[PDB]
Amino acid sequence: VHLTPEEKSAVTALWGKVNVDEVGGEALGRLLVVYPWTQRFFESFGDLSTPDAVMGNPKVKAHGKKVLGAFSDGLAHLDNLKGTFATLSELHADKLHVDPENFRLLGNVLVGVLAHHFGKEFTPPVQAAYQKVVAGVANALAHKYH
Amino acid sequence: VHLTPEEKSAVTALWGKVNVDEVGGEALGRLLVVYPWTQRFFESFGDLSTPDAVMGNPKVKAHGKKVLGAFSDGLAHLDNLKGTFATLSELHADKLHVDPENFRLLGNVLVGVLAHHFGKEFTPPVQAAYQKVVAGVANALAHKYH
Amino acid sequence: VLSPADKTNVKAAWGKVGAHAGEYGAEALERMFLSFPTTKTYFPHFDLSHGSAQVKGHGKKVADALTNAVAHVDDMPNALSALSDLHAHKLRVDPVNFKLLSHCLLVTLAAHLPAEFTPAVHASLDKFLASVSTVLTSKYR
Amino acid sequence: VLSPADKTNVKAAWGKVGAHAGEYGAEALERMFLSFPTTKTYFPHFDLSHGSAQVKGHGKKVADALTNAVAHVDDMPNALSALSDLHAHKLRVDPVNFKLLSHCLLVTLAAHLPAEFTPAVHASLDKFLASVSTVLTSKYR
Ligand code: HEM
Ligand code: HEM
Ligand code: HEM
Ligand code: HEM
Repeated sequence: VHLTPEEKSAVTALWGKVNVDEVGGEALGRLLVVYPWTQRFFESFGDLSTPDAVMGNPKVKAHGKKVLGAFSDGLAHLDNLKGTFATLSELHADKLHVDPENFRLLGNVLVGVLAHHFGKEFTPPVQAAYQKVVAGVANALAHKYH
Repeated sequence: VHLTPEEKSAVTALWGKVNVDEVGGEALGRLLVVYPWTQRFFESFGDLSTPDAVMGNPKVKAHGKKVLGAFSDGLAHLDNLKGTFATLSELHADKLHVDPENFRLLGNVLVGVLAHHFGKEFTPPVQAAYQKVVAGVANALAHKYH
Repeated sequence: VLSPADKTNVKAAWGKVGAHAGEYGAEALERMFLSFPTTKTYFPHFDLSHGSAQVKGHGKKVADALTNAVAHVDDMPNALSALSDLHAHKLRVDPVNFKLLSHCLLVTLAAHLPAEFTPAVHASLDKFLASVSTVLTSKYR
Repeated sequence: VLSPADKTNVKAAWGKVGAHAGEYGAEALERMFLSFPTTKTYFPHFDLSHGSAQVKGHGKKVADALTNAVAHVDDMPNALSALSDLHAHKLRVDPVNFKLLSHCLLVTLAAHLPAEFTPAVHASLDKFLASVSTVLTSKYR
């Protein structure tokens, strides 16, 4: 993706404060609450019936940390999202069969959680830089779909 | 875009049969009929009262022919749409104020007209290649939006 | 919402589809699969080669449901009730794909009905497909 | 449809916004213009600078309409009817943008409501904004 000095400094600096485990579990949990049809990929995770159930489900929390840990490694490679996510793309398309629309949904939800967590420090321009980032990531993960 | 040689040939072959004037007028007209909100830009063209009126308005048809003439021209540079359209991109964002969503609407109306015109020769693989071109033209046009 | 004129345009065109309903449905799906390959993520259990029995069957089920919808246009919510439930609780197809399939159904209609696919019909059909899409996604959350 | 729980959650969160409805409306616009620059094509006549009185003013109006919406959650279409007309026949904003503003309004509420923006409330608001967007785009065609 294309980020200005301004925007790159903003992303990296906020990321420095993120506890990937805590934020990853929240981002995944809210995804399955807010857009319930995404539960279709997590049948083996347990009871996902109500909000309280999703949020404190250990398999949800676990899976949240993994996804966000991978997302984190991508931030170190803002210049070549495509090659960084080439293997995972192939996994999602070929083995997991996940509609790439879900990557866009996650991205929006992660923006929300970062807003909720950070409050006023998550200003308009910061938002803006994160929006390019999650769209870049979503596009890099959808690249190998054929 | 990334069209294979066979895709490129399909597209150029069909385009060889198009009367640009006729199809330009038709695609623009159907744009204004099917999604009337796109009419917002054409208040100066006159009478857009009924489908019959849009279709028959000479201003619509003359605009249809200019729009499709630039499109036609772009098929000669499928390998460099962003370059080809950079200037029109700028004009559309900075002076015309056209939301790039209309580019996506026109492209899907365009495909419908090609299918209505060509019937069975517009096979599924042919549609797939025109789908990549229209998405590519809409993306090149939206490029200079800032 | 569908105008009374939209209702007429729809019955008119579909009437025309008639017995080919099932064949047009299979073709709409084939166009979808080639044009929009992320849609294939919803059928990993299907043989998606051209003319496969599975694609042909599903095509016919799709057309029947559209037929049912034309038949009961003034009562879609009731008439597609079961199908709203199925897509809502079991299939859970992201709503965006409905626009893709709608587009491909439109394309197929255009290719098959030269005389009937006027600008006014075109518009009524697009609204109709959009309405069907709305009903099928209405119980999602 | 908004469930009794959803109506409850919406009234509870919006309640909480109170008289900041306006400032929040403006920040939601600024978020929209910076995050999604195509949305600025609708306001070629505004100064979109940070702190713009025009944005503030427009933020307040949007905010007040949502206030009106909340109060009339059981009767939205009538309450927003003038607004539907306006957007359908004069402004003519492509439906797509409504998703974008909704996202930024949610973002603004999350940044302002640390205690109130639970997962449950988040889902109810999302559903309410989509419902507002549906009503506003209902007379488009
Ligand atoms: C958008 C950013 C995402 C990233 C970076 C990502 C990354 C990952 C990683 C690292 C794994 C573990 C795979 C391995 O064994 O190598 C995985 C698995 C998985 N992902 Fe994604 N993922 C993303 C989004 C999503 C989305 C939005 C969904 C669906 C809603 C999804 C569904 C799955 C599932 C179903 C698995 C396998 C879990 C299991 O084994 O049961 N992922 N992903
Ligand atoms: C394939 C997509 C399109 C192409 C290639 C395209 C091409 C052009 C061209 C070549 C011009 C004239 C530039 C000049 O005078 O130097 C133009 C002007 C214009 N375009 Fe686009 N256009 C596209 C889509 C659209 C769409 C979807 C709309 C809106 C509904 C639109 C609205 C306009 C307007 C309002 C003008 C100015 C007309 C005038 O002042 O007479 N265009 N376009
Ligand atoms: C106009 C919109 C649609 C209509 C009328 C519709 C209709 C149907 C019908 C009638 C069935 C079979 C029900 C039964 O067997 O009891 C079905 C199933 C299904 N639909 Fe939907 N469908 C629509 C859109 C979609 C879309 C957009 C997708 C995904 C890209 C989709 C994916 C599926 C799948 C995968 C099945 C199950 C197929 C099988 O396992 O036999 N549908 N749909
Ligand atoms: C939450 C959904 C929305 C609400 C409740 C809303 C509400 C309103 C209100 C109350 C007005 C002023 C009407 C009057 O003056 O009485 C307005 C005007 C307007 N709206 Fe919407 N709006 C929404 C979404 C949008 C979106 C998504 C856009 C485009 C990005 C848009 C573009 C505008 C424009 C350009 C104006 C006229 C501004 C002026 O020139 O004063 N609206 N809206």
